[PDB]
Amino acid sequence: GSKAVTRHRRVMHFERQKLMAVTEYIPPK
Amino acid sequence: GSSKNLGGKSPGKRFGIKKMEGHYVHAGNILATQRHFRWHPGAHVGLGKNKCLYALEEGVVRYTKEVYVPNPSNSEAVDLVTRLPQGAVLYKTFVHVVPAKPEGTFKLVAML
RNA sequence: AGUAAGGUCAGCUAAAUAAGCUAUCGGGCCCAUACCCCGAAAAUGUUGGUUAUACCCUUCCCGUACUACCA
RNA sequence: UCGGAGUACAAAAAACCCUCCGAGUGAUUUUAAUCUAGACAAACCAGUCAAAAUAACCAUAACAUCACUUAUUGAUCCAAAAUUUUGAUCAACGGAACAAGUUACCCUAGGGAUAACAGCGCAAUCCUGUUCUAGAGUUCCUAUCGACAAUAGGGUUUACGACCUCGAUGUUGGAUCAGGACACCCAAAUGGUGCAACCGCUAUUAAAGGUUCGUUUGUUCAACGAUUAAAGUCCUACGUGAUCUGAGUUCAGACCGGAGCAAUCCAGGUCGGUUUCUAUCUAUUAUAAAUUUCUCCCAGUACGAAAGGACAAGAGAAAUGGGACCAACCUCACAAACGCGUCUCAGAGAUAAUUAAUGAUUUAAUCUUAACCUAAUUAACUCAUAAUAAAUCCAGCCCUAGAACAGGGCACA
RNA sequence: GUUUACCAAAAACAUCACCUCUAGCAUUACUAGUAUUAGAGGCAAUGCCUGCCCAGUGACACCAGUUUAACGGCCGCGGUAUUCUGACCGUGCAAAGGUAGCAUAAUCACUUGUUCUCCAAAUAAGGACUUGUAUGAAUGGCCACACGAGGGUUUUACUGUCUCUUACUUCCAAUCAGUGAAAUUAACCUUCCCGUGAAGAGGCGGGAAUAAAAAAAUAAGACGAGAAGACCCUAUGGAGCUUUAAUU
RNA sequence: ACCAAAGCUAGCUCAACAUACUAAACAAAUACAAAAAUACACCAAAAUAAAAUAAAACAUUCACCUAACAUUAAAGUAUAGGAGAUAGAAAUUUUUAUCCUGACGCUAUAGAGAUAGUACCGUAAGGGAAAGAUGAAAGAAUAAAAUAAAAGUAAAAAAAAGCAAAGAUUACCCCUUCUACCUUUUGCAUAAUGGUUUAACCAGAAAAAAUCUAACAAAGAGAACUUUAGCUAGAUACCCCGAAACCAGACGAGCUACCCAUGAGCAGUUUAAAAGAACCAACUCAUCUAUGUGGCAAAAUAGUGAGAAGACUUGUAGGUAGAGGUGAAAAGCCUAACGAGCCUGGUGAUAGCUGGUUGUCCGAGAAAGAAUUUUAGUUCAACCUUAAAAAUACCCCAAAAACCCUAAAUUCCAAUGUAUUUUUAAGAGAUAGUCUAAAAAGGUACAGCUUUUUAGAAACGGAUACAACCUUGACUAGAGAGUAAAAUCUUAAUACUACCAUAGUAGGCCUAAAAGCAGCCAUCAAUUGAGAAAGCGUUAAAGCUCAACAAAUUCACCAACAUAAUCCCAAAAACUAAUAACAAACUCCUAGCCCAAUACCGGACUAAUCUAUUGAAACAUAGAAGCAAUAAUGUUAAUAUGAGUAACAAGAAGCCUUUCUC
Ligand SMILES: *C(=O)[C@H](CCSC)NC=O
Ligand SMILES: [K+]
Ligand SMILES: [K+]
Ligand SMILES: [K+]
Ligand SMILES: [K+]
Ligand SMILES: [K+]
Ligand SMILES: [K+]
Ligand SMILES: [K+]
Ligand SMILES: [K+]
Ligand SMILES: [K+]
Ligand SMILES: [K+]
Ligand SMILES: [K+]
Ligand SMILES: [K+]
Ligand SMILES: [K+]
Ligand SMILES: [K+]
Ligand SMILES: [K+]
Ligand SMILES: [K+]
Ligand SMILES: [K+]
Ligand SMILES: [K+]
Ligand SMILES: [K+]
Ligand SMILES: [Mg+2]
Ligand SMILES: [Mg+2]
Ligand SMILES: [Mg+2]
Ligand SMILES: [Mg+2]
Ligand SMILES: [Mg+2]
Ligand SMILES: [Mg+2]
Ligand SMILES: [Mg+2]
Ligand SMILES: [Mg+2]
Ligand SMILES: [Mg+2]
Ligand SMILES: [Mg+2]
Ligand SMILES: [Mg+2]
Ligand SMILES: [Mg+2]
Ligand SMILES: [Mg+2]
Ligand SMILES: [Mg+2]
Ligand SMILES: [Mg+2]
Ligand SMILES: [Mg+2]
Ligand SMILES: [Mg+2]
Ligand SMILES: [Mg+2]
Ligand SMILES: [Mg+2]
Ligand SMILES: [Mg+2]
Ligand SMILES: [Mg+2]
Ligand SMILES: [Mg+2]
Ligand SMILES: [Mg+2]
Ligand SMILES: [Mg+2]
Ligand SMILES: [Mg+2]
Ligand SMILES: [Mg+2]
Ligand SMILES: [Mg+2]
Ligand SMILES: [Mg+2]
Ligand SMILES: [Mg+2]
Ligand SMILES: [Mg+2]
Ligand SMILES: [Mg+2]
Ligand SMILES: [Mg+2]
Ligand SMILES: [Mg+2]
Ligand SMILES: [Mg+2]
Ligand SMILES: [Mg+2]
Ligand SMILES: [Mg+2]
Ligand SMILES: [Mg+2]
Ligand SMILES: [Mg+2]
Ligand SMILES: [Mg+2]
Ligand SMILES: [Mg+2]
Ligand SMILES: [Mg+2]
Ligand SMILES: [Mg+2]
Ligand SMILES: [Mg+2]
Ligand SMILES: [Mg+2]
Ligand SMILES: [Mg+2]
Ligand SMILES: [Mg+2]
Ligand SMILES: [Mg+2]
Ligand SMILES: [Mg+2]
Ligand SMILES: [Mg+2]
Ligand SMILES: [Mg+2]
Ligand SMILES: [Mg+2]
Ligand SMILES: [Mg+2]
Ligand SMILES: [Mg+2]
Ligand SMILES: [Mg+2]
Ligand SMILES: [Mg+2]
Ligand SMILES: [Mg+2]
Ligand SMILES: [Mg+2]
Ligand SMILES: [Mg+2]
Ligand SMILES: [Mg+2]
Ligand SMILES: [Mg+2]
Ligand SMILES: [Mg+2]
Ligand SMILES: [Mg+2]
Ligand SMILES: [Mg+2]
Ligand SMILES: [Mg+2]
Ligand SMILES: [Mg+2]
Ligand SMILES: [Mg+2]
Ligand SMILES: [Mg+2]
Ligand SMILES: [Mg+2]
Ligand SMILES: [Mg+2]
Ligand SMILES: [Mg+2]
Ligand SMILES: [Mg+2]
Ligand SMILES: [Mg+2]
Ligand SMILES: [Mg+2]
Ligand SMILES: [Mg+2]
Ligand SMILES: [Mg+2]
Ligand SMILES: [Mg+2]
Ligand SMILES: [Mg+2]
Ligand SMILES: [Mg+2]
Ligand SMILES: [Mg+2]
Ligand SMILES: [Mg+2]
Ligand SMILES: [Mg+2]
Ligand SMILES: [Mg+2]
Ligand SMILES: [Mg+2]
Ligand SMILES: [Mg+2]
Ligand SMILES: [Mg+2]
Ligand SMILES: [Mg+2]
Ligand SMILES: [Mg+2]
Ligand SMILES: [Mg+2]
Ligand SMILES: [Mg+2]
Ligand SMILES: [Mg+2]
Ligand SMILES: [Mg+2]
Ligand SMILES: [Mg+2]
Ligand SMILES: [Mg+2]
Ligand SMILES: [Mg+2]
Ligand SMILES: [Mg+2]
Ligand SMILES: [Mg+2]
Ligand SMILES: [Mg+2]
Ligand SMILES: [Mg+2]
Ligand SMILES: [Mg+2]
Ligand SMILES: [Mg+2]
Ligand SMILES: [Mg+2]
Ligand SMILES: [Mg+2]
Ligand SMILES: [Mg+2]
Ligand SMILES: [Mg+2]
Ligand SMILES: [Mg+2]
Ligand SMILES: [Mg+2]
Ligand SMILES: [Mg+2]
Ligand SMILES: [Mg+2]
Ligand SMILES: [Mg+2]
Ligand SMILES: [Mg+2]
Ligand SMILES: [Mg+2]
Ligand SMILES: [Mg+2]
Ligand SMILES: [Mg+2]
Ligand SMILES: [Mg+2]
Ligand SMILES: [Mg+2]
Ligand SMILES: [Mg+2]
Ligand SMILES: [Mg+2]
Ligand SMILES: [Mg+2]
Ligand SMILES: [Mg+2]
Ligand SMILES: [Mg+2]
Ligand SMILES: [Mg+2]
Ligand SMILES: [Mg+2]
Ligand SMILES: [Mg+2]
Ligand SMILES: [Mg+2]
Ligand SMILES: [Mg+2]
Ligand SMILES: [Mg+2]
Ligand SMILES: [Mg+2]
Ligand SMILES: [Mg+2]
Ligand SMILES: [Mg+2]
Ligand SMILES: [Mg+2]
Ligand SMILES: [Mg+2]
Ligand SMILES: [Mg+2]
Ligand SMILES: [Mg+2]
Ligand SMILES: [Mg+2]
Ligand SMILES: [Mg+2]
Repeated sequence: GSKAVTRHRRVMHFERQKLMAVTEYIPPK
Repeated sequence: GSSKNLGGKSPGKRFGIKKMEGHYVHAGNILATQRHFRWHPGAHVGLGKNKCLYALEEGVVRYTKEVYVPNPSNSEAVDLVTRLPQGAVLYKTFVHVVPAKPEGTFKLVAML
């Protein structure tokens, strides 16, 4: 395992990726 | 290279608080053990040579914040009080044991 | 790399009672120099801590020394 | 081994050959008793506190103190002392009453739980490209380079990890055969230049073919002699030992220098030293349609002050490679085989970088991930074309056909 | 001459020579002998030589002491003749401070030292230079004749070693007849590629290829077959050797 | 249909009784070199057993281990022990004779090794087997009866595709779905281990404390003891194979090392030479290379080599024996393995190390804290299993827990929700851990890296494959149904083009020269309009361009980044209506026998043997054990595969045994 802070854009857990994709910003239309 | 730090291994002494508020304790039970003065003894609470707090009477353990008036013979403590400004008073935490059982009762032993 | 280990007068040694020899400086002896005789000066590598210092420890620096093996 | 602080942020506990401080006792007198409720802590052994009660002394008196106060320490047995009490750098500190070296002459039981060779992970080291311009370049950032720094990727080196194998994954270099990548050494096309020409420097595109012979060293590497269009970088178990080699590493023998009192040891050298296998399975056992150099010529022309000195186009001769053949020469004591000898070797399409025409978004211009048409243009590659071609005589004999099986002849011979 | 019978035949051991050491002597060795003798060893003919050191250890004397052809040892720091070098000088420690000789050697590393000759080209070979701070004098130094199935280099002559292979015979080989073995083998109806995976797939995943059998060949893979890895570590598992380990 | 299969005797084991214990045979020959009638002799002998092991090492010690005279008790007591391991008496007690003896012992891989210590392997001590089946009669072999059932073959070779099978199907394949089995590990289809296949044989054993059942009970027991509900009896228990070694006693010098006896060889050639001289054979060694590598050979053949009158080869026979012999030291040789021979005995040596451990089904089910010549192991604690008792366990609000700053959050506790928890009595396993998320440390803010704390997981579904990620309360049957995780991810972007320039003035200063354009200073001013200058340029000037005139009016910040080695990698698709659909070990539906698992522990049944009674076309209730084999490079025997493959041999003709070729 890697440290908390790295240099290579640490890959997120797959469950967290879904969280980052469902909480996106939708500008008003 | 080579290690320069030595002797860093030592088990903990389990210093901490034993009886929380509301626990029913008997005489002789150790309320808490400490390294420095973290909780000062209060009413019905003794103080051993190793700064441990043990209850003197059977009852309920209570914790309280009170004022601190040091012993005049303690030169270091009285000096700290002397330098305090006029509007301030020291506050310390104390451990109390409110007695539950009465001292005794009167019973009829003989009716002559 | 690691470990070991030392620095003291200008120089080399022994003690920490900082001494001894030599060099250096002044004078005497000789025609002059040297030898020789007389007198004086001279230092504890470095920083900090060692009741206080020194022989100690620590820091800095120079330099010395051993080992670096089985596939 | 024992204590304190951080890692362990707020009850406890909590690790590393983790980061920093210490202890293996002194000073002093207040010389600190006996007996018992109840608890903290803890695997155990150990460690800690403690009311009441009794005695001591103000005649209803128990915390020895200070130095971060926390650590200042050792179990049985056994031994000595009065019976009270004492005894270990037993420090390997839960402590065997008392015991070192070497083994490459080694043996046995096991481990991929654990190293060397190989793969894999990772990218410190290494390699390749880009971003940023201070400057070097007489002036001029980027013709050629570019410090202090930014960013992406390759997996060749030495390391790091110890994940698959120690009831075996045989280990350097050569010999044979080479498969592949392009970050291209040569061959082809092109942009830029501090490119006149010649010789160069640099960048883009292209992997079908090619990349020499020798002296020394076991050598890969490197130096040197001669040459070539060029003598590329790297992967493939740093390809390839059921194909070969064993000079070197890497057993047993033996000297020299050194270390050790010795036995023996040295990524220090030197001489010598067994390289096994009858192929079960998988895989595999021939189509062709060339490439480069040199000469002559263009031409002492183009280009230049001169000195120097071209490209394209044309013609010719060789070499390597592919595939064939004996009239001669040569090997040749078979009527054949064989090289040193002889013979042959090709058209069309198609492209990458790049160059040019027409022209709109933008009524200019502009090669166009704008349309239509069209031009100059690397190598691959594809194809024209060439080879193969008759179903069903076959006992026997012959054969320039052949392991067997097949194949060609056997009417005039 | 001798040795590791069965991976080393050598530079190892032995050897004539030289030297050290221990013994004054009788019925089974030495020896039917008596110091010109006989044992316990070292080093290796010959020739020139074998330097200095009894402090330590050992031996002898068993007391002082004596012995290195007994085990072993045989030095720093600083200054000094224009410069370089260091005859010399100061000072210290030792039982003495490496003397003669030879030398980039079979001699740690530096190392492919430097230079000359040999070659078109020399990490080789020979001859010199030489601190070799780790050469060195019977654990022997140095020189030479002869000798060597030892190790290295050169010239000449030869040759398929090689540029570069070819022809022809015999034993194998292939067909026919006879006899007929071995290692090996979980079951196999036993493909290729990329990816995945105990980190190198005939078997998994995504795709490709695909009538079934026989005989003869080449050795890339089946982490091929063979030996419960010789390397390395572990085991309160062994053994051989040595001594300043412990006990005796 | 072959190969094969079946049988029940031979005899054996353990006792008892018992004479009292080297049999049978000894005509002749037997310790000369045994089995050879016959000549002056010598003859004989003893010295404590040691060690493998246990103490987890090993030095004092270690039962039995040569010689005891027994049994019931005293007693595992007194004592003896690195006072550790373990070793262990006595005083004093008990014991009635003879017959009733046979078998819950085996039946040819069993039982003795035995048909036999014979074949056979070793010089010797020693080691040491396999092997039998007809019937009343084989004086019934044109002979007869019986299973025709192991692996291996034949009858009957094979037809795309795959752990060889399942779901099936009218149909063998074709289709769909599945990474062999044990052992060992954090994790194995692994290219980690073992097995060709078949039959036979081969591995859990003990009763102190305890639980279950029963007798009798303040007492129990058929003496000796235990007793504040105990005593007596029964039942429930703890494996196999393997080292290198160590000690004692025997047998080996016919090979080899050396020696003592007794013999025998060296021709020719060259030299005054029989000189450890020279050339070269016999003879003896074995340098180099190639064949050979289960070979002709457990060290050879072919070529080539060294010595060859000596420190030489060689025959016969004798001597030295393992704490040793021997050695021109190679740690050589002493009967094909010598850092110390072989054989037997001690020996079932001992291994924390490797391998193996045999019927069905069911219940619950553990990843490591502390010491340790200890980290390859053990003994405690935690956790867990079986049985039992008891009352509180988890969740847990307010209050409460430090002083300079400090997050997620813990400790403690009523309600409530829910049945868990503690204690007592018996216990083993485990104590070698992997990843993901989170807080840290070492490292390169590297590793599928390493050290701790909190939490999770180890699907037969999904992420194409996949131990660790996500969905999931693991029963059986059905040709029913609803759902969960989840299947192709984004952008791949940047045109900026008119027209037009004249004054003071080379501004001062500066410099060799500084004319908007090294620097310093100032930065005013003509013209409607234009900076003592924004850029380029010049040695300095000149010159070009940009700001300002006018003309005129789409929009214009920013967003560009190379490549790897056997062959690219599902095929393909921009719109017919989507909080769709299809999709599990989840959950409903119909019936039930009503919920997974490795080490350890608990329970219920059961195949095949013998015995006690039943049973009498093969069983029932009980009591007993040599009580079950897909796995130990397992043992013996038999079969295959490799394979009809590797490899082996006889000169020719004829008138047959005579002539020819070598
Ligand atoms: C390295 O030398 C080792 C062998 C040691 S014993 C010759 N290599 C093994 O593969
Ligand atoms: K210890
Ligand atoms: K790394
Ligand atoms: K291995
Ligand atoms: K190429
Ligand atoms: K195969
Ligand atoms: K020829
Ligand atoms: K444009
Ligand atoms: K020889
Ligand atoms: K002496
Ligand atoms: K030389
Ligand atoms: K020789
Ligand atoms: K092969
Ligand atoms: K293996
Ligand atoms: K194993
Ligand atoms: K197994
Ligand atoms: K004999
Ligand atoms: K033979
Ligand atoms: K162990
Ligand atoms: K100017
Ligand atoms: Mg993590
Ligand atoms: Mg700790
Ligand atoms: Mg701490
Ligand atoms: Mg507690
Ligand atoms: Mg009191
Ligand atoms: Mg003890
Ligand atoms: Mg300890
Ligand atoms: Mg402790
Ligand atoms: Mg003990
Ligand atoms: Mg050796
Ligand atoms: Mg072994
Ligand atoms: Mg491990
Ligand atoms: Mg390899
Ligand atoms: Mg490696
Ligand atoms: Mg591998
Ligand atoms: Mg990378
Ligand atoms: Mg510049
Ligand atoms: Mg980077
Ligand atoms: Mg590993
Ligand atoms: Mg194997
Ligand atoms: Mg090669
Ligand atoms: Mg190639
Ligand atoms: Mg390119
Ligand atoms: Mg080119
Ligand atoms: Mg290789
Ligand atoms: Mg090789
Ligand atoms: Mg070979
Ligand atoms: Mg190979
Ligand atoms: Mg060699
Ligand atoms: Mg030597
Ligand atoms: Mg040789
Ligand atoms: Mg060699
Ligand atoms: Mg074949
Ligand atoms: Mg072959
Ligand atoms: Mg031309
Ligand atoms: Mg236009
Ligand atoms: Mg064609
Ligand atoms: Mg024909
Ligand atoms: Mg000789
Ligand atoms: Mg030999
Ligand atoms: Mg030899
Ligand atoms: Mg002499
Ligand atoms: Mg000599
Ligand atoms: Mg010699
Ligand atoms: Mg010598
Ligand atoms: Mg001498
Ligand atoms: Mg003396
Ligand atoms: Mg010389
Ligand atoms: Mg010499
Ligand atoms: Mg050298
Ligand atoms: Mg050489
Ligand atoms: Mg040569
Ligand atoms: Mg020389
Ligand atoms: Mg020397
Ligand atoms: Mg000597
Ligand atoms: Mg010497
Ligand atoms: Mg001579
Ligand atoms: Mg010679
Ligand atoms: Mg020549
Ligand atoms: Mg045949
Ligand atoms: Mg097939
Ligand atoms: Mg693969
Ligand atoms: Mg597949
Ligand atoms: Mg597939
Ligand atoms: Mg064949
Ligand atoms: Mg074949
Ligand atoms: Mg396989
Ligand atoms: Mg291989
Ligand atoms: Mg193998
Ligand atoms: Mg093994
Ligand atoms: Mg070894
Ligand atoms: Mg241990
Ligand atoms: Mg041992
Ligand atoms: Mg032992
Ligand atoms: Mg012994
Ligand atoms: Mg001693
Ligand atoms: Mg023991
Ligand atoms: Mg044991
Ligand atoms: Mg005994
Ligand atoms: Mg005693
Ligand atoms: Mg039998
Ligand atoms: Mg049987
Ligand atoms: Mg059969
Ligand atoms: Mg199928
Ligand atoms: Mg798997
Ligand atoms: Mg493993
Ligand atoms: Mg386990
Ligand atoms: Mg396997
Ligand atoms: Mg294994
Ligand atoms: Mg096998
Ligand atoms: Mg009992
Ligand atoms: Mg012993
Ligand atoms: Mg013995
Ligand atoms: Mg003999
Ligand atoms: Mg003769
Ligand atoms: Mg001779
Ligand atoms: Mg011999
Ligand atoms: Mg021969
Ligand atoms: Mg030969
Ligand atoms: Mg020949
Ligand atoms: Mg000869
Ligand atoms: Mg000779
Ligand atoms: Mg004898
Ligand atoms: Mg001996
Ligand atoms: Mg001899
Ligand atoms: Mg030797
Ligand atoms: Mg040796
Ligand atoms: Mg033998
Ligand atoms: Mg055993
Ligand atoms: Mg552990
Ligand atoms: Mg336990
Ligand atoms: Mg609360
Ligand atoms: Mg509660
Ligand atoms: Mg463990
Ligand atoms: Mg772990
Ligand atoms: Mg890890
Ligand atoms: Mg690990
Ligand atoms: Mg956990
Ligand atoms: Mg799946
Ligand atoms: Mg369910
Ligand atoms: Mg303008
Ligand atoms: Mg590029
Ligand atoms: Mg595809
Ligand atoms: Mg469904
Ligand atoms: Mg269960
Ligand atoms: Mg496990
Ligand atoms: Mg029964
Ligand atoms: Mg059984
Ligand atoms: Mg069986
Ligand atoms: Mg095997
Ligand atoms: Mg078996
Ligand atoms: Mg049989
Ligand atoms: Mg066969
Ligand atoms: Mg074959
Ligand atoms: Mg044959």
